[PDB]
Amino acid sequence: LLDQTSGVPSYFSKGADRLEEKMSLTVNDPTSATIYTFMDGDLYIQSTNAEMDKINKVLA
Amino acid sequence: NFKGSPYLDRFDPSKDRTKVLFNPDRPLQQAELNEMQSIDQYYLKNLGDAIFKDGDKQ
Amino acid sequence: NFKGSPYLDRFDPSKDRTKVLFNPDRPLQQAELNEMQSIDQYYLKNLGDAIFKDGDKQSGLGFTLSEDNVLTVNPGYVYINGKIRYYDNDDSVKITGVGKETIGIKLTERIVTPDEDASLLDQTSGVPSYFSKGADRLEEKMSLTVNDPTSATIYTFMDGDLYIQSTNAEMDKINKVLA
Amino acid sequence: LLDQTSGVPSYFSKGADRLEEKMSLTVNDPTSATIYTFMDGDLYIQSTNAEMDKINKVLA
Amino acid sequence: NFKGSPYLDRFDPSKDRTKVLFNPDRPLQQAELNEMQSIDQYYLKNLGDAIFKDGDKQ
Amino acid sequence: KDYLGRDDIDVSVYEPFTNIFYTNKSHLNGEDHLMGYYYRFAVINVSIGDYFPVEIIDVINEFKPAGVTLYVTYDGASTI
Amino acid sequence: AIATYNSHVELAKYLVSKADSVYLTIGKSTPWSNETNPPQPDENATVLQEVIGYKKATKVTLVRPSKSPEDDNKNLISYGNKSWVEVTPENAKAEGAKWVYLESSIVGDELPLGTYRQVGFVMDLVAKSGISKFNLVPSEVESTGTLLFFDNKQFQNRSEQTTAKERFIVEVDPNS
Amino acid sequence: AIATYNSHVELAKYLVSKADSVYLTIGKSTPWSNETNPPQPDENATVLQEVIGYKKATKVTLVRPSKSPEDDNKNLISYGNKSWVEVTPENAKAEGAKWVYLESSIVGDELPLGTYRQVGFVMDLVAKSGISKFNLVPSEVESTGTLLFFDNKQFQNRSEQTTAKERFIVEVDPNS
Repeated sequence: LLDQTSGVPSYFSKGADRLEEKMSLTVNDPTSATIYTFMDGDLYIQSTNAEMDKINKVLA
Repeated sequence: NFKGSPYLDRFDPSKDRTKVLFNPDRPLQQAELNEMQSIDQYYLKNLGDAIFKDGDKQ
Repeated sequence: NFKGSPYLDRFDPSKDRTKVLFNPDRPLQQAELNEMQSIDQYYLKNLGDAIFKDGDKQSGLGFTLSEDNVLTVNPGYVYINGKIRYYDNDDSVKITGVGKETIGIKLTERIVTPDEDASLLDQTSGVPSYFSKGADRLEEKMSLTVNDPTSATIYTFMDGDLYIQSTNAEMDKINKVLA
Repeated sequence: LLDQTSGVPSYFSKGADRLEEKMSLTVNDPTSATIYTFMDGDLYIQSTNAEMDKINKVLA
Repeated sequence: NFKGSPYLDRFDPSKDRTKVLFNPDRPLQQAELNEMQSIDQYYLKNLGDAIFKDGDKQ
Repeated sequence: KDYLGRDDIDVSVYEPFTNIFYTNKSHLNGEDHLMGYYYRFAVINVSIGDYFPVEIIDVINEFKPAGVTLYVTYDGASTI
Repeated sequence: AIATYNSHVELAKYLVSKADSVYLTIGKSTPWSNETNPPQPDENATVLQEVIGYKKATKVTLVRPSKSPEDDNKNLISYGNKSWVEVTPENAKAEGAKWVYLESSIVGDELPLGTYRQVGFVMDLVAKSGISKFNLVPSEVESTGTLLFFDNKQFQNRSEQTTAKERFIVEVDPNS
Repeated sequence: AIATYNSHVELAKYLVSKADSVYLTIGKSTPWSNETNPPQPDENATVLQEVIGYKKATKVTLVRPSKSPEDDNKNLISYGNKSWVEVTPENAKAEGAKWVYLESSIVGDELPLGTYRQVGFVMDLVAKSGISKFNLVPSEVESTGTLLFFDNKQFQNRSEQTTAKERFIVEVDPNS
């Protein structure tokens, strides 16, 4: 993140930080965004293509 | 929360402020820069939420 | 218009310029900063226009009508002028109660300066620019208007009876393909 | 693109550059985004309204 | 090639970095300014690609 | 100093173009300001630590170089 | 009982907290008795004579006298033939800052052009509804508030090319 | 470069506006070098020596010296063997009321029994969470706030029957 522009007064000087948002996998975490649901080790629902809830309501 | 001392991110959705208009012959505030991207990210989030839902596979 | 002296916004859609490429050891221009945010908002408006219509309700906005033809609208989301905005204003408007009447939302642009709102003054404690004036803010508030063709219609009434319902979110371009 | 406040060339006039993205029409370039297809000078497929590939995949 | 010498844009989608958090009393790198808009443009591109395909007429 | 009476008065010339906000070197919340009309080359602001007739402005017009805008700042803190 | 050193500091922190209501005011646009020897001021006088207008303070802060080396690379203020430095409200007692610096640049004709001889600082000034601007003529003011400090001077004059940078360093006790 | 006579009165109005947070405090519970001849109170000191505790202020008001015939026929205080009149905040500038009166009573053992040699008043005292009683020992205090005024005294004492009452009249600038 330090400035690596050659031949400037702010060379190697500290600057803006960065917000890093790393995604991680979890089981029965209510805060997480669900992607799959299993019953007794079996897949409960499939989705062959993209999911769009707001579109799905109108189509339903 | 970026509203605190080290960043002072002044964005707030309730204020309905959508553009940081800089003027000449003034000092440049880091808070203005933070708000400049915070507005765009918030409205992008709104556009996405209007269509998709969290956890929607694509 | 932001092309004028106080701001000198240099953005123009017809030039097809999509990125401001800053260079080192140069004097920074406020016009470049204004254009930097202008471009992204313009393309976000285009993406929104490709799907939604200015009178499309997404959620909420359930209206309440009293006996005296006074009308008020609950909070909710709506697409108006390139952005999905959260309506949260407590308007009262009164309709005539006869013939066709349309309820719409009008967006008014206003400039907020340090001169009006002191909080916009720099508050970074213990530095030379403390309490110094800086950038202004563009405030865009939403209000109800009746039988205003400039406003984006959200409801239509005939003799005070609701004309058309929409249980769920409205999407004009999607609805055309589905139709 | 020079400084508008001064309005004349100077040491301090130059500033940021711009990325220009002009669009041009092709015939059979595979890298370009196809918009129409023709067979012996005749239109192949029509689309009366907006095209949305992911949406249409869901609807199909 | 905006990673080159004149601009030095540090954006890369693999790093999962979404925001540039400016701090007071430090240099304002031009690379940070370029990355600030590159992040937003990349996510807008993702949002468009989730719905549209290249060459889709509107 | 030769139109006022004496040498011991504080008098300096400020050059605002030294505080033009450059992208790299200038601190973000520092002393530098964004380039414009006042923070501009061929501009000077002269701070004078004592009382003067307005006509001293004309004396500076006799000495300053052509093409440079002049402002004159009276500082109250000396006279007390 | 004695007044502690911190009392002056806290009463200074109070007048600094009022900053949003502080206005420079200028007046006495006709002559004194003797234009070369202004009268001593009157401590009971409630408002300036012949008031020209009111301008919002550009700055209100705590300060202390500067010392070396620990202030050698900081935002020093020249005043009173001495040297001074800024102190933030949340460091006041640790630094010992009991002096307040007060300033406002009246620029050009943003108040009526003409001579003046009286200068002072008010607080709790209020303008009429919708008058947002920092610069006010006396008819735009709804309440003039309280006059804290003021002084009498030999006459000045003004034009569109001039700026008057009136300022003070004080405490309500100016002489401890 | 003078202050107006109103300015001192405004600081006094500020001190009276703090009243709910104001506490009597008492200390120096062991001997001086001579109990009949105390040393000088140091204005740099942050808090009393050997703190006994704190009691809420029972009366805080603006006051002034009395004048005949009018004040002889109003609400009245006797202290210093002499006569004073109380003033309300919305009259302070008309009366010229630049003196603040502070008073509290410590009854029986509501603070620990012992001798004392320092008396003073604090503002902005905050008790630990859940405490609401008007009498506090140091271990019940989360923030001691600020000691504005105090004095050194010749040695004094308390017993279970007795009330120790202490009261001050003070002003913000004894030195114009």
